[PDB]
Parts: sequence; structure tokens; C-alpha cells
Amino acid sequence: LRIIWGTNVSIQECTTNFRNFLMSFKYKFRKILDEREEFINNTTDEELYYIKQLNEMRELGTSNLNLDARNLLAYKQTEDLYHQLLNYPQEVISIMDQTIKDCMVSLIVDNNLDYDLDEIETKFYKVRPYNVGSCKGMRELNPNDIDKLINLKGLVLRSTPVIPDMKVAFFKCNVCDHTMAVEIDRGVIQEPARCERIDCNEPNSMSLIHNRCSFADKQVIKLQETPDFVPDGQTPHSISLCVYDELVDSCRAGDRIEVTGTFRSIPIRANSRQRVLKSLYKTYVDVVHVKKVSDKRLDVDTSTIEQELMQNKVDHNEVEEVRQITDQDLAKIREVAAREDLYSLLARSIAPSIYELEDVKKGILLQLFGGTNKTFTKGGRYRGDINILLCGDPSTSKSQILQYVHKITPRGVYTSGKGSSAVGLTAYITRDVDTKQLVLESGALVLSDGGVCCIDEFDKMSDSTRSVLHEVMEQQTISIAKAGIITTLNARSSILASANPIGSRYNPNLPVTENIDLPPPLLSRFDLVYLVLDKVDEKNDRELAKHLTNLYLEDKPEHISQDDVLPVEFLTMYISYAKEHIHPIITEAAKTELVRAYVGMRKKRITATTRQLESMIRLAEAHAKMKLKNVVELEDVQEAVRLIRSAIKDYATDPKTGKIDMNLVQTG
Amino acid sequence: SFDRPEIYSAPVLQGESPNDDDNTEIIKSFKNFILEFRLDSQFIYRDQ
Amino acid sequence: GNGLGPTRASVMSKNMKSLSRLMVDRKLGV
Amino acid sequence: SAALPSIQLPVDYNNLFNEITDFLVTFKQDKGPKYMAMLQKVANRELNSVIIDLDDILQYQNEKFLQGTQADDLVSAIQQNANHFTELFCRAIDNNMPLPTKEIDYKDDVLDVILNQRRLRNERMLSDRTNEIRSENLMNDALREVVEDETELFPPNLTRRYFLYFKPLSQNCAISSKPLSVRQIKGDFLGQLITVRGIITRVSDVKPAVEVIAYTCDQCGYEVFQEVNSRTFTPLSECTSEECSQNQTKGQLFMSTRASKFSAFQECKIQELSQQVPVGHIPRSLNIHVNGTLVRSLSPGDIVDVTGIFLPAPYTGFKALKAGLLTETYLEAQFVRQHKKKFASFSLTSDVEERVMELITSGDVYNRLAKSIAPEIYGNLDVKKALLLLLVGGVDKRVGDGMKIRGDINVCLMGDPGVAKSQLLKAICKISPRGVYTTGKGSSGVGLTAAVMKDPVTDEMILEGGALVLADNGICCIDEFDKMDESDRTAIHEVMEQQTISISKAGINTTLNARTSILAAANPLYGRYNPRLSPLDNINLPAALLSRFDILFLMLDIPSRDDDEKLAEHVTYVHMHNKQPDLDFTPVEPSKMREYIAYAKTKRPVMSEAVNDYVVQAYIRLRQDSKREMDSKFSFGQATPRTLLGIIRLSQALAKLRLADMVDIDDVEEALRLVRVSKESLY
Ligand SMILES: Nc1ncnc2c1ncn2[C@@H]1O[C@H](COP(=O)(O)OP(=O)(O)OP(O)(O)=S)[C@@H](O)[C@H]1O
Ligand SMILES: Nc1ncnc2c1ncn2[C@@H]1O[C@H](COP(=O)(O)OP(=O)(O)O)[C@@H](O)[C@H]1O
Ligand SMILES: [Mg+2]
Ligand SMILES: [Mg+2]
Ligand SMILES: [Zn+2]
Ligand SMILES: [Zn+2]
Repeated sequence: LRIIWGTNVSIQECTTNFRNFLMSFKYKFRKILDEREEFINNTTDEELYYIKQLNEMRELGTSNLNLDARNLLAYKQTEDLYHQLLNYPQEVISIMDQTIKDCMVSLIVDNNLDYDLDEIETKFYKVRPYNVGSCKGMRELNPNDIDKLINLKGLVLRSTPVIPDMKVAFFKCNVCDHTMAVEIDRGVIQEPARCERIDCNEPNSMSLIHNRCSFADKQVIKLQETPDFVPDGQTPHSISLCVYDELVDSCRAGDRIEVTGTFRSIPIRANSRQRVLKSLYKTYVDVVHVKKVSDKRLDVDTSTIEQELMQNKVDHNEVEEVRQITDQDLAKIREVAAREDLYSLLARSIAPSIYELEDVKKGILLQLFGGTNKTFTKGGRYRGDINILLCGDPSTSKSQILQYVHKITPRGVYTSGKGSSAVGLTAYITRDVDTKQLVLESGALVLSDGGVCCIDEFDKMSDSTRSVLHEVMEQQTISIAKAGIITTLNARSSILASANPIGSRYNPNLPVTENIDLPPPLLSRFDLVYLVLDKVDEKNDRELAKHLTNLYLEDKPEHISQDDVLPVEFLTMYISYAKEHIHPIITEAAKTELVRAYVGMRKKRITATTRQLESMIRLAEAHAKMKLKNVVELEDVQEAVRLIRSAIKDYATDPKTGKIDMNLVQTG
Repeated sequence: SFDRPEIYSAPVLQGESPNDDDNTEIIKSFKNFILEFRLDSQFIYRDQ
Repeated sequence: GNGLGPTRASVMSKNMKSLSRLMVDRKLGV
Repeated sequence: SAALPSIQLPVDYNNLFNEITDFLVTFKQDKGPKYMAMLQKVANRELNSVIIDLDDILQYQNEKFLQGTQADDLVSAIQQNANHFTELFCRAIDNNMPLPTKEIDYKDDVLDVILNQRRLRNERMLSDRTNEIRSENLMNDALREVVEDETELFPPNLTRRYFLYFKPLSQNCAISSKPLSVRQIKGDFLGQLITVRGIITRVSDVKPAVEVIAYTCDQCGYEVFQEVNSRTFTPLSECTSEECSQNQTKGQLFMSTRASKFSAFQECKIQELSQQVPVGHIPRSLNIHVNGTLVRSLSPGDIVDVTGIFLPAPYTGFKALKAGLLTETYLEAQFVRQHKKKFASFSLTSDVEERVMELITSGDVYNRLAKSIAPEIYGNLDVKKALLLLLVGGVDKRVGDGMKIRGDINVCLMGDPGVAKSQLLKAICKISPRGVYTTGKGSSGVGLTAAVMKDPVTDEMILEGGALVLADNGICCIDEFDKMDESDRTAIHEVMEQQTISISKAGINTTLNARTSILAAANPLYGRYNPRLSPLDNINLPAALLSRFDILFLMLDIPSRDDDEKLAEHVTYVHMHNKQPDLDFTPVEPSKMREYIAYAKTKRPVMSEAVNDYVVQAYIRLRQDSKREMDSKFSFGQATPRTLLGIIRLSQALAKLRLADMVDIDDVEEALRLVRVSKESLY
């Protein structure tokens, strides 16, 4: 009996149901739940899932269990526990923490394990439900949804410094120096009105010692909603998330995160002088789980968060920054990398629904892989970010290729050229409405750090806006010296720009540089300049028309209209593994081929600067990273040179004058 | 041009242990004395 | 009833003890 | 007595409450009583809003009069003083509230279980008083009446799950429904239930406004509730229950958000329509307070009849300018009537169905709907067909890779002066439920973007959308297309391809959703078509802006004898009689056209192999024909993969207009015909 007032939750029944779920859950239950019974493999989907998780947490010393809420729907006894957890997250999560402690104690005692029970008993175990029902955006939540477990998805814009939240107030007597330690209770600390010592009973002798109190970490994070459903006429919304005591600093600006937390409302005092609250409550989210890994997205660049990864180890936050690759997945990755057509398979796996553009999708793949990041022991840095420009005739799917690389990249901002400003692409000063203070917010090029910034309409953006991209495309930094901000900000973001030539058509009469219409200093920064031309070829029309019209045969198309394309789930994992674990090293034969080719190109018309040698190297490295090779041979350099030449269509360009021979184009 | 907001309460839970000195405990014990006292099998104070 | 019982931990969290004050009979709710 | 004197008003609330109860229990003219059916639904938790029709009350009074009984005018009393009758009707519904036939389970709302818990708790405390007094041994009527004097129960407003609203009595079925302008709402109408006709210009976010804030005391175990009436409130510090007030050791009481009473609150701003503003005046706005389940029913740009209680609020202006007891005013919204029903809120009810069959059975739906678009505009039938296709739009396709195809038709009308391109734009704006008419190089530079501001109601930074954002899932009719700024043109490019606006400026980094169909009207280079000059030469559109438009009409005004004679007969007939000349053809009412188009937009026809093969062949032939003429004085810009998707979109729109699920050869034929005749006016 004895349910909790205001809730359906009964401590005994909920504890029993959650314990039964923990002891007797296998992932085949969820596979049956998701109507995926033919994916059920007896080897790993028939082991108790949470028993193994509890054992791993006991062995590793961690304290946080990541509970998939939908799993509770798979189990019959916890079909109601799912609704209880969603409706009453506080009570249910407290009961779940207690149940986790009991479960681990039972695992140690009942199996008679050697593990000490002292440090288990004194440890506080926490549960992190994440995969709760995903719907209703954030603006469609009514006041009846207050104090409910909700799931938001969005982009991190800003994060306040670590705020101390007092948990224990330390008072001291001004007379006898006797101290009590009051505990906070629902945000209220009972200040003593008399010294509890029987010797002296001075009324106002007690004074709060701020620096000797006990404090905990609190952080407010500014998030932009990216809901699955967007009602007509509304604009993007910003909300404030609250992370507590282990989740502080786990989210950086520019991160795309799915956050599960309690939808809370607080009354805001109208003035700082009097105690009067406003009748209109302010809504926010108490974060209980953060998911920074998407199964259809590349992993974050580990070379940019090494300090953050190891700070995450000290913080014991247990936030999964990069997805887990199992032994079977690693074997599959190696088997696919051992294929003879690996390059063409990965190229056509990039945006399967865009028509054949083999070099554009091969350059995109190499940019996704990137070069090798070389840090100098004596001071210096080379970044393997590859900048690609897609200049071409209108209607060539340049924008669909930028939209895929924006969706597939871990971090990055999609800009439109004329809608961007020099200040907008870098750090700027804004005003917070909560604190009424002046704060710094990142720009598009800073939020894209560690990812790819997609810039559409690269020709339409002005000369002064384009000035900030020079330092990013060359040094991968932004050295800002403005009123209030004087520092160097890492901007290690590849630049994927799209543009059409002047007149909105590639006139063959004019040379390449006249059509592109970009200053030598910016056209050199692009590692791969693609000329995407819309030639009238009858078979090309025949096949592009079948491709486009096949997408309309079924209401929601499942695209398998190729020999074979890897799923984005496998493709992203392969690319992330290659980026993380493969660091190609240039060999001497590769060096000779590189020097050979650079001198060959170094012999109006588009120039060939020293930056082209540096695009070769990194491009070659990208190729060497694609095949999981730790060294670069001359084949990779030859492929990089061939890609560079074919991107600008040198096979149809007269060496003397930069005319494109329309009859020599190889659309195919 | 609105009216006076009202304030009202309702018992939901057992609070802190009834303490013997609390005015409400004293009132309860006086009420029990009035209603339950018997002299020669007569509720003298209730009848009075 | 049966004769055995689950192995429960000894240390009770502060939140779980606080929830014990709010208990009401199941004749209310479910 | 001498102070606060009593007045004798003709309103008796006891028999008015009796009449309210009788109407709620006995009215059944709209198997049993309508309102107890509604309260039975509310009890079982299928409904959380009670709408009291004033037409129903008027009909009940009329029936009572017809049978000889003299009934008080409940409708007039509600209209004159509506705030008291919400209070009254809530009490009457609580008295006649049916028991729920469905038990409380784990899938019910937390508010429902809280209300059930407090209802059971108060009935148990009643029973406990009763048992205690029975044990005390001091008639059941007196016993009960003692019990309700010694019980502190949860008041009915705390055990209340529904919301009460007053629907105004219809003009045909007739004061509270005749539409008033913002100016016409003086202080005499204050306190009454009135209807205001206007356009919504700003809607705030739905926030939780506290009405009865709840606290729990750890000393006596009581729940102390404090009602909130104003903008700000002072929280309670010490408990005020019976036990703590009687005791000397008071208990400090903490807020309970889950036990507090909240209301979904919105503060919309209605504005005078252009037909309501007097000569030489600037329209003035009115504040609408939307509460309860009625939230999210008003959006900016909506032309609505909002019926609500006109109520006063405490003064918020400068204190030095206060002369007396000045009060701000707002409209506590009770009902919303949309002049243009949104395409998303379409439901195939019986009356919607009968109208659609009476439209279909008349035959020739495509031509009737096309010719009914601005029927006083004469002789632009391909133009009206393309506009109708734009209104219907194609079928939005999301490929599994995450790719999206636009699904919406952009139409550009480049033409000579005096050809009715601007009149066709306002016709489409009138037809479209979400239509925004803008003029280039006016004040739409910020209009084709969103502007970040502060919400005055809620302390947040929100960016209010402009023309391209307010016309989301609608139509933006841009007149003088050839005369916009470069930033506006780039924004239009982005809207027409990806249906989004990417802004990276000082203070903002967002991707606004603009799922807008663009209908542009443009003048040719030099303002008049020069047939001596090339069509692309006379078109001041970048090959990439021209490519985006699914159809580009060239509306040329060539002089003639018969054509000019026929235009002049039509225009002169329209000037005599405010209607089109033709008697055989009757135009479709714009409300019945919106209902057909809303029904048509619910269909998602797909293309078979037998139709897409021809689509491929036609695309190949079009590409070859475009290649054969690159500069032959008739070049329209060579065909592109965008023309294939425009052909596909037009075919899907034509299939939708047929209410079909198969894209048939007739629709592709007509799409190719429309694309071909988009350009035959040059010849
Ligand atoms: N090769 C292609 N593969 C797939 N779809 C294509 C292809 N070419 C054109 N399309 C389609 O036709 C349209 C044109 O593609 P876009 O992404 O608009 O081209 P774009 O190169 O960005 O055009 P500009 O240069 O910005 S005018 C899109 O809706 C595509 O679905
Ligand atoms: N075909 C037509 N049928 C009816 N009225 C027409 C027609 N062509 C032009 N007009 C008249 O011409 C006037 C000006 O047309 P308008 O739409 O303002 O011109 P434009 O679109 O060229 O800027 C309108 O009052 C309209 O009634
Ligand atoms: Mg594009
Ligand atoms: Mg005009
Ligand atoms: Zn002391
Ligand atoms: Zn109290």
C-alpha cells in the first residue's frame, strides 16, 4: 500500500517491478517490441542486458547507469513503470537509484563475489533515462507537462561558468565560535536565530561563513530547439537547461545534443529589492541525460576534445562522446576496407539519392575523412581540414550535397552567404535576458570547429565578409581583437562552399577564373575546386530522369537504386573509426611523387600556388586514411592529383587559355 | 478592478508528532474532558 | 510468504526517506 | 451601511442559477441532453473544455416561452455581465457532474489523478467528521450540516478539470456576436461578452500562469492554497492553517508546483482591419488574454472574430499621467472564429463532404476552380490554372537519406503594364489562408527575414518572423519582383530551393523554416516587352532565379480588335454590376474553393512506371529542344533537372485536384501543356 500523495507511485511496487526488470531483461524483448524479430541473434540479445551493465559498472567503478526508457515498454511488468517514470521523474528516479544500489549489493552478496561492500554501500548510484517519448517539441508543452520527463533535441549555443549551489550552510558564532552546519531543504536554509550551545544563547551571534560552506556545481546552457515537427509561422526557439554536479561542462557550444530532463517552472522575482514573484512562471529543463552521439552522424573529432575527454574522466561524468565500436563491427569495418571497390562504394554511399557525381562525392568523402593533424613538439600545428568549392551551372545538386554534409557532420553551421556577416561568423557580444549581462557568443565559423561549415551562395557574400574566411581556411584559427575580446579562437572547420558563375551559367567563352570570380588569395585556399557543368547529353538525361522519378514511385522512398550502398549507420561509423585510429605517414616515394606533380602543375589561367602542394599531401593522406592505411604510397598521391585535375576539368581546359571544351566534358 | 484573493487550507498528511503542549493538543484534551468525563455514570459537563 | 526474500541494501538515501512522509492509501489513485 | 450603500439591480442570481441548472439538465434539442452528454465525456476524461452555446440558451428560452413558462433572459444577463456567469455555470456543472464510467489508470494525466486524489480525500474527511460526531453522541440533516461546517475540504475550483467558454449566439440565429472594431470597443462595453473582428499581429508563447499557488507545511501536514489575481504576488512564509494558526510554533511552508493550479496563458494582439480604420487614421490594437485549452488557436496574420469578456486591468502607464482610477483593458478570449480556415485543420465531416460532392458532380472541377480565381479578371485562363496549381501545390517528398524535395510550386508572372498581375496576386492572397502580399523595395527588407526582439509578456528574446516567415506553409505574393535588394533576392533564392532562411548575424545564428510558395509578379526590362530583343535579354532574372520558378508566364499586352472588345465588355459589365459578365458559368465561392483545396491537399498521389516513363521521355525531348535553341531569339533558358521536378510537381498537383491517388497521363499532359503555353504569348 502507501502510494505517494499526488502520484500513482508506490515505493514497494515500483521497486519490485524495477528490480524484476533489471534482473530479467534481454534486448530481444525490445527487438520484439520494435517489430524487428528477424534481427534477433542468440549471442548478445539473449544475455541479461542490465546484469552485464551492472557488472561492468561494478568493475569500472562508475556510478551512473544509462537506462533506455523504451526498454521499460518491452518488459510486461514495467509497462506502467514507463508511464510512472515519465509522469513523476523525481520519485521514480529516486526509487531507481535506490533499486540500483540494492541490485548491485545483491549481485555482490548472492553470487558471493570478492568485491568489498564498504565502498559500494557509500557510493551514490544514479539512473539516466534518455529515450523517453520524443514528440511535442518544446513550445507545445502545456503547464500540465510541468515536472514531467521530456526529451529535447537541439544545438548548444552558450554555457554559463560553474555556479556554486549551496548544499550545506556553515554558520559560526561571533561569541563562542561554535558552528552548526545546516542542510538545504527545497532551496531554503534555516538560518539559526540562536546559538544552540547551552552555554551562550546570544540571539544574532551566528554568522554565515560563505567560503566554508559546501557547494555543488550548477550550469545553465542555452539551447536552440530543432524539433521534428515545426508548426507553420514560428521561428527557432531558445531554452535554458540546468546541469548539476557531473554534467557541468559536458556540453560545449556548437554541439548537437539530444537532452532528456525534467520540464520545470520557477517563479521569477520582479525586483531585487522586494520579495515579490511574477505570476507568469519561467520554464526550463533540469538535465538528467545528454546524448551527444547520433547513429546517423559522424563522431566528434577527438583531436579537438582531448583535453575535454580527459577532463570528462576526472569529472566521472560518463558522457559518451564517441560511439562504441564492437568487435563484430570492427571486423565488418575491416572486411569492407578490404574490398576492391572500397573507394567507389564509399563515394556512392555519400548522398545515395543524389545522381551520379562520382568526383564531387569522392571529394566530399575525402573532406569527411580529412588529412592528418600534425602537432609540433617545438610549437606548431598542421590541420588536415579540406576546403572544397563547388562552382557550377545552376540546378546541379550542389545545395543537396551541402545539406547532406551538414546533416552528416558532427558540428557545423549552414550559412547562405548574403545572410552572413563578418561579426556573425565570429564571436559577438550579446545580452542575456536572465542575468541582464553582456556575454560572448560564438559565430558560425567557431560553432563549426571540429566539423564542416557549409556556405551556400559563396559568390553572393561580400568581400569584407569573405575576409574572415582567409585565416580559417589557412591557419584554422580566428585571431580576434575587439572591444572586450582579444584572443585566438580555434576554428578548425572544413569549408564546403557552393557557388554559381557570373551570369548564373558557365559561359565557355570566358576562362575559368572569369566564371568563378574569386580573388586568387581565396581561390588558393580551396583544396578542391569543382566545376559542375550541366551538359545536354541524351543518356545523362535518360538516367537522371529515371533517378528523380524513381523517388516518386513510393510515398516515402527506400533508396537502393545502385549496385550496393552502405547504410549511413555503417558509413558514419567507418569514417569515425578511420578518423580516430588511422594517422597516415608520408613515405619517401609519396614525397617524390608529390614534388614531381607539384612541379608539373607549376608550369588568363588559374594559378597553382604553394597551397596546392599542401592540398595534395592532405588529400593523399585522406585517401590513405580511407583505406585504413597508416602510410601514404604513390598511389594515394596519384589519386589526389587526379582528383584535383578532374575537379577543375583540366582534361577539357586548353593549357594556353582557360576555355572548357564543351564537347570534351565527361558527364557520363 | 479585481476582488480579494482568498487563502484556504485542507489536511492531506500527518504533520509533525502532535506535541503535548501544542495549543491544539490542549484544546483537544479539554474537549475530551468535556465530552467524556463521568461523575456517578453521568456526563455532568456535557449535560450542563 | 514463499520463505525467501531479495537482498536489499542497508543504506537508505535521503530522498527515499523523505518520500516516506508523503505516503497515502491506495484508495486514492492507483 | 451608510458607507458601501446597497443598490437594487434587476438581476436575481438565485433563479438565474436555477435556470442555468435546468438548461444544463433538460436541454436536448441539439439521444439525450447535449450538455450532460458533454459532462459525461468530461467525467471520463475525453474532453477538458465546456463550450456553452448562447444559441442553445436562446433556443431553450424560446421553447420555454412557447410552452407558456416565463423564463428569465439568461442570454442577455450573460452578455451584459459574463464574468459572473462563468463562475455560475461552473458551480452548476459541478452540481450535475456525472460519475466517471472509466477508472483511473496509469495512462491518465497527472492533473487527473491529483484531482481524483483530492476528491476522494475530501469525501473521506467528510466521512471522518461524520463518524467522529456519531461517536460523540450529542437527525442526519443536522449531522451533515455540522460536518460541512467542521470540514476543510478542497474547494470545487481545485477539483475542477474542465474549462468553461461562452460561444456567442449567431447573427442568423439571433449583441455578443456582431463584430466590433477596436475603436468601437469603448468603456461602455467593459465587462460584457463582445466579439471583435480583427487581424492578429503578435502572439506570445504559452506560459504557465499561476492561479492558485499551493504550499505544503511540514508541521501540520496541511496544503495551503493562495489565489493569485494580479501580475505579481507575494509568497506565503508562515502557515495559515487551523493547526498552525491555533498553535504558537508556526510551520514554514514550501511551494508545491505539482499541486499548484496553472493556466496555459497567451497574450495575443489583435489589430483593426483596413476596412475598419477611419479616413486618415492609424489602426489601433487590443490585448487578448487566451487561457486554458483555447491557447495556440491564434497566430499572427490570422483574420479572426474573437469573442471574449472585455475586462479591465490595473493601470500600467506612467504614474504622473494617472488622473483617477484609470484601468487598462484586455479581452478574455472565449471563442475564436477563423475567416480563412487553415488547410491543416481540415476534417472530412458530413457538410464538408456534401459540398465537395456537389462541386464534383457539377463536373469540370479544374476549369471551374481556375476560372473562379478572380472572375472579374478576364482571359487569363492558363494564368489562373497555374495559380490554382500553386494553391494546391505538389507532393512533398522526404527520401530516406534525409533528403527533402520542395513539393511546392513557385510561379513568376512577368508581363506588360495593365495586365492584372497585381490583381491576380491579391486574388491569391484572398484565397490563401496564409497569404502575404509584399512589394519589393518598400519596407520588406526586414520583412523577407525575421527580427530579434524582446517579448514584453515573457522575459525572453524571440525573433518575430517577417513576410517569408509569416507566410509559412502558405503563399508569398511578391509584387515588383525585379526591384528588390540583393539580400532579399538571396533570401528568396534560399526560400524557393531549401524552404529555409539561414541567418548568421551579430546576435543570431538560426535556420528559419519558410515552407512558402512564391508567386512573383515582375515587369520586363524597360517596363514593356520588346519583341525585337531576346526573351532572356528582356527578363531581368538570373538564370538561377528563373530556374527556381516552376512556371514563368509572359503576359504580353498586344493590341487587337476582338480581344480588346471582349476585355472592355467584361470590365464595363464589372463596373455596372459588381460581378462577372458570364451567366452560364457561376464562380465558386472562395470559402468553398478553400475547402476543396484543403481536401485536395490531403491526397498524396504517387507516380507509376507507365507515367514516369513518359515523364522521362518528355524531359529528354525538352532538353534536346532547349539545346537546339540557345540564342535563336526564342530561348527561355535551357531546360534543367529543375524543369523535370516542376513537371512532376504540376502533375502531382493536377492529380490532387482530381482527388486521385494515381498520377495519370492526363495530368502529365496538362502539366506539359501549361509549361508549353507559359511561353506561347511571345509568338
Ligand atoms: N544530379 C542530381 N541528382 C539529384 N537531384 C538532382 C540532380 N540535379 C538536380 N537535381 C534536383 O533538381 C534540383 C536542383 O538541385 P539543387 O540542389 O537545387 O542544385 P544547385 O546546384 O544547388 O542549384 P543552384 O546552383 O544553387 S541554382 C533539386 O531539387 C534536386 O532534387
Ligand atoms: N484582363 C483583364 N481583365 C480585367 N481587368 C484587367 C485586365 N487587365 C488589366 N485589368 C485592369 O487593369 C488595372 C491595372 O492592373 P494591375 O494589376 O494593377 O496591373 P499590373 O499587374 O500590370 O501592374 C486593374 O484595375 C484591372 O482591373
Ligand atoms: Mg543551390
Ligand atoms: Mg502592378
Ligand atoms: Zn555561541
Ligand atoms: Zn502548518
